[PDB]
Amino acid sequence: APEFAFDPTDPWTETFQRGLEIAGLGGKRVYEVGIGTGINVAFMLQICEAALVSGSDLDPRLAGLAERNVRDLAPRRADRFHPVEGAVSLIDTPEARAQVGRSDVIVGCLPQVGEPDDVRLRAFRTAQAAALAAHYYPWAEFDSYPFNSVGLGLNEALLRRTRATAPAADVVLNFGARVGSAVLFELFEANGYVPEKLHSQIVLQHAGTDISFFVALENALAQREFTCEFYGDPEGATRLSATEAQALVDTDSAAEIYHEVCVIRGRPA
Amino acid sequence: FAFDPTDPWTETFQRGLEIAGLGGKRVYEVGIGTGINVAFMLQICEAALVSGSDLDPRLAGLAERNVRDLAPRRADRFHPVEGAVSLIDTPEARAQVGRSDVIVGCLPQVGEPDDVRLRAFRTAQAAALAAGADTRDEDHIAHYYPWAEFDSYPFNSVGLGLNEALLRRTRATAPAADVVLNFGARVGSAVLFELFEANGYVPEKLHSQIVLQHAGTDISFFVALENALAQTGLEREFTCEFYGDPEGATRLSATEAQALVDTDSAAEIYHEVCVIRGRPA
Amino acid sequence: PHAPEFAFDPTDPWTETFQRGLEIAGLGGKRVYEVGIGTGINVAFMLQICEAALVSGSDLDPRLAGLAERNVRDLAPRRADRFHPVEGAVSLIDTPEARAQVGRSDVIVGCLPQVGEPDDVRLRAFYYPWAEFDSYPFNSVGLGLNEALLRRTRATAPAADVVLNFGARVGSAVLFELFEANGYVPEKLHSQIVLQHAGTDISFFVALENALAQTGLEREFTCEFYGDPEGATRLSATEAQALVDTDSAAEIYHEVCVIRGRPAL
Ligand SMILES: C[S@@+](CC[C@H](N)C(=O)[O-])C[C@H]1O[C@@H](n2cnc3c(N)ncnc32)[C@H](O)[C@@H]1O
Ligand SMILES: C[S@@+](CC[C@H](N)C(=O)[O-])C[C@H]1O[C@@H](n2cnc3c(N)ncnc32)[C@H](O)[C@@H]1O
Ligand SMILES: C[S@@+](CC[C@H](N)C(=O)[O-])C[C@H]1O[C@@H](n2cnc3c(N)ncnc32)[C@H](O)[C@@H]1O
Repeated sequence: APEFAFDPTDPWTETFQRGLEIAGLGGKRVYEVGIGTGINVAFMLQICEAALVSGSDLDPRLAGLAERNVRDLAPRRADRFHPVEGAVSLIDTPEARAQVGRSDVIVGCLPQVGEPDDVRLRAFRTAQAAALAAHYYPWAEFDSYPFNSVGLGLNEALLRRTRATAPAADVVLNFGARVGSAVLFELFEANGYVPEKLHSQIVLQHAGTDISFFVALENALAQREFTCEFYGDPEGATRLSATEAQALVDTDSAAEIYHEVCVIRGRPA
Repeated sequence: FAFDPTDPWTETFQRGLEIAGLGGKRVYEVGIGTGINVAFMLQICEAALVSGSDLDPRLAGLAERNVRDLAPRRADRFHPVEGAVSLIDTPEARAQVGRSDVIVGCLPQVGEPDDVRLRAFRTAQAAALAAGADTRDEDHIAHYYPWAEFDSYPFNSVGLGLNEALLRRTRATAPAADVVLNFGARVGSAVLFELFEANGYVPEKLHSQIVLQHAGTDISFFVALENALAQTGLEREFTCEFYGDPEGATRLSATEAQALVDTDSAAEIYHEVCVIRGRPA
Repeated sequence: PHAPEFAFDPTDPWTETFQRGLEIAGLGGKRVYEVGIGTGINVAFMLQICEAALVSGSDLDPRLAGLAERNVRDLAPRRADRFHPVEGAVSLIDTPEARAQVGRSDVIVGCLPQVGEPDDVRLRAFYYPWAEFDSYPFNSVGLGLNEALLRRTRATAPAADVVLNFGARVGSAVLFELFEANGYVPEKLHSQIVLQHAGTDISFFVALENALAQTGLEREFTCEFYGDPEGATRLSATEAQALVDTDSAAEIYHEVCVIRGRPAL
């Protein structure tokens, strides 16, 4: 796969697309939870050579626009994109579940604590500008889930559904990794899946990003000590806890703070 | 057959069961009590077979007599499981649940009517009197009705730990069976649906009714839900579903609801009760 | 068929309880996997006393599989050929090798870390993964690591029994719910009253008694301690701390018990 194809403006999407390539979707039927404006669908179809891509989104206008972008960005593969229409939260319509049940791989880069602070505004404008062009939501809470203790409730809710509807399907998801890979792997093991980390990158966190959640979390987990994972350099050589990274920023407003993003595949037994 | 407008929670449950499509099915009810729902499911719903159990060991025998009177024709077709059965936690109960197409229940939950235990007490001793026994006041279950072991459940945070506990058991023991449960909906329909989705079931709301909550009902539990933080310690949006009118047109938060009763202690406050069927994939 | 009293561990009442439950479990002729093999004594016990057909297992520390192998060979030479440990640093069963073995096992067994374990077990002299299991619903009673194992055993070996050793200060209703919440029908195979080491911290259990329910909201809950060794006189966790306060050397007891979780099935 060539370098040009991975999103060059958003490291999270880039991390997610380099992992989808490594996942090996060629000839498979894939389902994307949260297609948005379909750029990832175009990528999976044109670059990963997926046989069939379906998907849905919470906002029901996006399916229309995803199709449009796919026709424009992957015209020779566009006929293989069959979105599920409607306002679909996770996979919660009969239509969505039917297609999920027929999928080999379910993929998603889903809301989570630690996501870029501007991702919602971005997503919203993105819609509009395409929704002709040529406010919700509402991004739910999923507070009941055990792994919402580390900000991953929505991702756990999806795994509960995937296991039930498509028990033999892989599930490939993108994650901020400040809580560490043991926690990330536990999310999958708790829910019937063997995790494999397909890919990871050190990414720059936007200036002014609030990391108070991660500082509080690592205070709560000490008894060996648990520490959140941040980095002081883009090579990820200088390690920092949430507390040290916040301390750095308290001093120098312009301090560069880095963290990992990584794609993990869950595979059932 | 009258519905008894005195007990809207039960009326909602039974209307839901009628809609669940139990005809020719084999049903297990968790918490049979004196068997009124059993008789309803046999006589009105036309279930092929009904079984069930109760935490109070004295109720299966009493329920057995009672359905005989209530539904003399099809009073067999009812085979209760004996003993003090919590949820379905005996080998006889599990064996019957494994053979059932549908498990139904109107189970203890935060937000249940405050007079629910007194009503069950009175219903049992009424039943024992119709059966011809002049008994002592031994128609009340004592400690057990435990809550502690259900406290760890994710959905215990919204008062439904016991219901989630049941879903863990029904999925394992009868992976193909529907589970049809009655709920007070003060915590919201979306939360009630997540209870099923989180545990392997696709929920469908069979029936719902707006019901008036008793004047002295404390609702600070639901107010606290609206002020609590997420598990993350970050602020959370959470709005409970109350209403101001018996048609359910005026919506009210728990905070809003508690304001009115602070203003006018006599104010009427309503909420939804709904029957939700969980269906496995 | 004499009771093999000689064979049970005389040194550790927790291990003694485990082994007594393991003989009651009926492992004869079966394929058994032990999480946390340690030195291998339990394996030797299961081979030589329980007549397991085959035994495998793993430990978090990769230098212990070899040591276990050594002691199984020295303690059960004529059965040690039935021991096939999984090498490597294996947390729970989280390698492909471990997983393949578990999937072929009739029974998974373990005496796993948990809040309330003796303070000295940690020391070796021969946890540590822990934070990742903080989110489990039963970590509220200090059993999150055990809950994590039950999530894996159900998925990897949905037909296998799981036999686990437990301190029962939180009481048997809670211990049984850990299994019922996770797809297993529990059965208490064996239990004993043990003496907790003078000076053991039970702040955790006192906190459980003074806690508002998750709701929450009132919660009436009492831990199970004992004042004697026959478990005749009951004590709450608060009452037990109170005594340790009155006496530095007050003797405090609690139950240890072995529970088998059987899928249903
Ligand atoms: C902006 S992305 C999530 C952020 C993530 N950190 C990232 O960079 O990819 C959100 C997309 O997923 C969709 N989405 C959000 N919540 C969803 C849900 N619960 N179910 C399905 N789609 C959802 C949104 O409509 C939007 O198209
Ligand atoms: C307690 S009521 C609840 C009724 C429901 N809230 C309503 O308002 O209509 C239902 C029956 O369940 C029984 N019950 C209570 N706890 C139980 C448990 N853990 N397992 C089984 N049955 C139980 C009670 O004896 C009673 O007979
Ligand atoms: C802490 S000791 C057992 C504590 C237990 N409560 C007791 O009283 O015996 C755990 C044994 O299992 C192993 N072990 C500890 N944590 C483990 C883990 N996360 N996965 C697999 N084995 C583990 C250790 O090497 C040790 O051999």
